[PDB]
Amino acid sequence: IPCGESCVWIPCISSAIGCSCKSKVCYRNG
Amino acid sequence: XXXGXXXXXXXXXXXXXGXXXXXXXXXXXG
Repeated sequence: IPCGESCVWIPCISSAIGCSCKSKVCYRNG
Repeated sequence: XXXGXXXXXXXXXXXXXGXXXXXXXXXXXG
C-alpha cells in the first residue's frame, strides 16, 4: 500500500510508520 | 520492519537479507 510519499530524491520519512522505498514510492504491505 | 534502504553514508546492502542499520534506516526486526 503506498503511504503518500515518493523516494526518488530522499528516503522515506514514512519509515516512521513502517513504510519503505520500493520502486520509487514509499509503501507498506503493498 | 524497514527494508527499503537508508544507511546514513553507507551501511546496509540489505544486510544480505538480514537487515541492519538502526536510526539511519535499514531494518529487520523492526
